[PDB]
Amino acid sequence: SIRLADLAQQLDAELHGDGDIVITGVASMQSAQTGHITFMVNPKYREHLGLCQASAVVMTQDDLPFAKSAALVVKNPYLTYARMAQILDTTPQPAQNIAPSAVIDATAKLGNNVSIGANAVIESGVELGDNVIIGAGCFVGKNSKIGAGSRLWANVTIYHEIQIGQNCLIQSGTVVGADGFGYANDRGNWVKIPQIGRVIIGDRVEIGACTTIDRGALDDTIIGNGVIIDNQCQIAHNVVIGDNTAVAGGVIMAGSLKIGRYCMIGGASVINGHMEICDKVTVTGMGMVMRPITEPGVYSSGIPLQPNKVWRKTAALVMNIDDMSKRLKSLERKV
Amino acid sequence: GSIRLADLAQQLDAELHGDGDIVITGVASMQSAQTGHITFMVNPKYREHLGLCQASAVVMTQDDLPFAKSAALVVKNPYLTYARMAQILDTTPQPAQNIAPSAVIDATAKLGNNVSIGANAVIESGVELGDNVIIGAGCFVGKNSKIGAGSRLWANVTIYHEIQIGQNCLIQSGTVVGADGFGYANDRGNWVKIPQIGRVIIGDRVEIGACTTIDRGALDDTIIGNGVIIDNQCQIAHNVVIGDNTAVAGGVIMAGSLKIGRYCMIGGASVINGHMEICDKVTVTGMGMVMRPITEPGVYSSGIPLQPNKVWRKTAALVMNIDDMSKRLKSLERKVN
Amino acid sequence: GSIRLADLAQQLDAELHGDGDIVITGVASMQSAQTGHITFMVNPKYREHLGLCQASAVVMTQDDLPFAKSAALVVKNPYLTYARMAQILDTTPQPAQNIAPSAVIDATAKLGNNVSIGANAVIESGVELGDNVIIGAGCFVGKNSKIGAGSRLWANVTIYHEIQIGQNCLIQSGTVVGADGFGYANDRGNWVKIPQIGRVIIGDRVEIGACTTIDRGALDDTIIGNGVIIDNQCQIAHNVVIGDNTAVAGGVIMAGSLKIGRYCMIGGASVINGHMEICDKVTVTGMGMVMRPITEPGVYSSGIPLQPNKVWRKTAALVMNIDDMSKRLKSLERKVNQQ
Ligand SMILES: CCc1ccc(CNC(=O)CN2C(=O)[C@H]3CCCCN3c3ccc(C(=O)N4CCCC4)cc32)cc1
Ligand SMILES: CC1(C)CC(=O)c2c(nc3nn(-c4ccccc4)c(O)c3c2-c2cccs2)C1
Ligand SMILES: CC1(C)CC(=O)c2c(nc3nn(-c4ccccc4)c(O)c3c2-c2cccs2)C1
Ligand SMILES: [Mg+2]
Ligand SMILES: [Mg+2]
Repeated sequence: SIRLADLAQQLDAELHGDGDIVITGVASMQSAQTGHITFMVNPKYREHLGLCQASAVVMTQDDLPFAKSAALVVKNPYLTYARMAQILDTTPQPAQNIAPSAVIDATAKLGNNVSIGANAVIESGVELGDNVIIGAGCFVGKNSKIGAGSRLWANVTIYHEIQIGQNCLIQSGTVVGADGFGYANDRGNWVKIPQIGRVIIGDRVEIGACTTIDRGALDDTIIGNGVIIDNQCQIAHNVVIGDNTAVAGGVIMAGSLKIGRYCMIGGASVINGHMEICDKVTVTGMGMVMRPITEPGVYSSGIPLQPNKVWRKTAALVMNIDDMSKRLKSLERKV
Repeated sequence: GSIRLADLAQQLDAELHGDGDIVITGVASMQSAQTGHITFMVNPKYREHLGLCQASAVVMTQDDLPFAKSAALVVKNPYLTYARMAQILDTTPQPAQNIAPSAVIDATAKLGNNVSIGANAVIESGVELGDNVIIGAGCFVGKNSKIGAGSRLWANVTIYHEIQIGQNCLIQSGTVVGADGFGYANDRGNWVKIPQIGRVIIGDRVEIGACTTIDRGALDDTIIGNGVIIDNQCQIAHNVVIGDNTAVAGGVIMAGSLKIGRYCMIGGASVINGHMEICDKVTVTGMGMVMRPITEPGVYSSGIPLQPNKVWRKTAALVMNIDDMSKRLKSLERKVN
Repeated sequence: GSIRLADLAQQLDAELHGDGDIVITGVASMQSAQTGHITFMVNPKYREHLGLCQASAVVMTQDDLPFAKSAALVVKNPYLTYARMAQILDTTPQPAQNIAPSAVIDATAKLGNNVSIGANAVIESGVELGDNVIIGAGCFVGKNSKIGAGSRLWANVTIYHEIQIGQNCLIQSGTVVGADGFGYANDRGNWVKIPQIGRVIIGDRVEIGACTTIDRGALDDTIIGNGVIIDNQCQIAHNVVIGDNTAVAGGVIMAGSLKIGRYCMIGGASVINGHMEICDKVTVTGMGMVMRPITEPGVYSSGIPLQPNKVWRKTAALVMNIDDMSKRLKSLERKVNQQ
């Protein structure tokens, strides 16, 4: 709980209203009650701010006339919302102190104020930086290193020789460092190629739940600083992802793809390997990426939904489009 | 547990034709059935095949009965009766029995009657587990979460904090409920985390497959209606709402703030955009590319299916250049007219 | 782990050119290799670059040998020799060693010789673990399941009940074998669960990646043949049958009751519908949308690739209206036919 004046100061916002108001938490505009701070970005909500029951509303200067409550004026309400939600965050920590049921190899090196949850398993040679938090049921494999401030939720699996930077966050069920999909072929028989590269994860990386990031075959899979990766993603061996790139849920990336900085990969896209995508590329959802991308911009693929009766005709005509093409050429020749 | 055929027929509301004293030990497919097994016939083309089935009894319709070569249970709906008798004769174990000494249970957790918790499961402060709840081995249930009576988690399920799960739910292994939604503000190209302080509310009789992820809401909640069934490896983003009785097949990806109505059917591997609505009674066939809201009930589809690679090469190239084909068509129309 | 180059050459059946007494300590890429490392060359474009490689030895072909600037192992197939030498020099640790005191093992479980069970793993009643089986930390192995000799599970793998796994398999973390198939009946508008009482049978030498799910069958079994390799995030539905030596790349979804033959290659993110068969020696390229049976071997493909968004918008609009284009083409043909 925090006085509105003090909150406004920490957000570098201009206060319009009683600075003595006590703010206890953040809420959506439709759910906000007395004690809550909320925000608005869409001008459509201006007309009904009189129905919002928040104690304060983060808004722009052009919104201030429509205010029906204390208001904090800022240039970017959504970014200010991110910041105030962090000040008023209620999320608990994955663990506190070291649980007696945790199994920690005696050669593990632990920094100051490391927390390890119940039944977590820490292997030999592991290094955990200051303030690292390991959730219940996690596994951290041999000689892996987790930088200061990084946090793993429950039931995360980190394999051996993995490097994670500072202030990272990994959600439950994620697996970092499994074998890449590497095999030779000896007369129809698959021959396993041991995958003895690593994963290097930079600083301030956030990884979602049930995402898999494979280790490299010889050299490393590399995740840049500030990257965010959603749930159910697959990052194959020797993929390199540049700083501040965002990957939405269910994206599948094949081996040895290189993605630049500040990219945005829409959910359920499929990115083929041994190719590069330059900085500042957006791929919209379900994008089928087969070729390198060398110019920044927005790229898309796929034929959208239709009523089933219509789709049947659309698909049949497309599958026979070579015959249409030939008939068009014949007609041009005749005319 | 074995049961007399007459007693089984009674519990199934079926007309017994044959020896009610036969002892049934389990359910089997028609081709696999042996003595002591009960099976079922849904396809009347197998009528001439019943003499090759070695089951002790067969569920069938009244029209099938003249063709029987075994004791028969006559019902209106053999498939539904099979579902029911397989529940009566189910061999599936429970995820746990009693409370394992290796489980780690906070002193403030509130356990109802007849709760079972498997080895090395971890139960946080404030958790409430209703009567007859079963938590499998290695699960994690986070702070203040509530799981209603009769619900069951298989092994290695993760439930985060402040999650509400209804009665008689079933969650398969590897599933994660309540992780942070994909919420970040952009500050000059750097991502700023938005804490996700909403929850997940799961209704009654919900079934969730393995390695599915259901994220908590940003402020308000992600909501799963009653009777919903969700298959393996689906992604349900923050603040998605799924209406009662909707079925979501395997591998479906949903973006944030999608609302799906009641009684929908979402085919496997579909991809659904966020911040929009799908009305009641919508079916999307598999691999559907759902970009826009769906405002009318019925069946919807997308995608260009497989061809021989040599053929696909031409199809893909021609579609990619379809604007040029369109212009050539227009030009030829003008030249002819 | 270190080995004399001469001894390594013998084990690889390679012709040594250079000092057999060199001590090799590991494998590395050409770019990263240092003293004590062995590397390999598959692309003759790097011949002019070998003076920059600081490996102690390089695996190459006879045609490469005049370009060597180091000890060389000459072979017919550098890529396969690389696979074999990486196994000889593998640094990958085991998922576990010995039986962890924190493991929870039912009294009726049967263990063979030299079994290792990692910390906090849970082994149910009736489970059978063969000789040299390794179960990683945090695994669950359900009632009456059987894991054959030499098979290994990494950490946090879940095996349900009545599952059978053969010899020398390897399963990566987060994978779930034997969950309920997606089976339900309909009672006047309510879903009714169909208990899934079939099993999963996994053959010998199967490798399964991470966070893959393989559901048990409804009555009869889900079957994975010998030598099959399956990547991460795959979904194998109830009653799927996969034939020997087939490869399934990452993120593939297979619907119920699909049968896939032998020596198939299923590209990443493909979607294969059910109640149908794919014959032997079929390749489906990435993101393939498989709606019909495949009865002839060969390569099959689907999907319209990426374009710039403004171009895509026009492509998509024209395709969605292709029925009107077809009607206009037929009308024009009639006019040109003088009808
Ligand atoms: C890195 C984050 C990010 C990358 C790219 C974009 C570009 N915007 C889109 O691609 C919008 N979009 C669609 O048009 C259609 C395409 C056909 C399939 C269904 N559908 C989509 C499915 C999932 C997502 C998705 O993952 N999102 C949307 C909210 C945030 C994540 C988006 C979409 C936006 C955001
Ligand atoms: C719920 C039910 C008892 C009935 C049902 O309708 C259904 C079922 N199983 C499915 N598997 N797949 C699937 C899975 C993987 C890849 C491709 C497809 C579907 O699309 C499925 C559907 C649906 C069809 C159309 C909309 S939902 C079982
Ligand atoms: C099994 C093998 C040793 C050889 C192989 O054939 C193969 C391999 N790795 C792959 N990754 N992806 C992939 C992954 C993610 C997104 C898109 C594509 C494929 O499609 C892959 C394929 C195949 C190509 C065509 C059919 S299978 C390695
Ligand atoms: Mg997918
Ligand atoms: Mg323990």
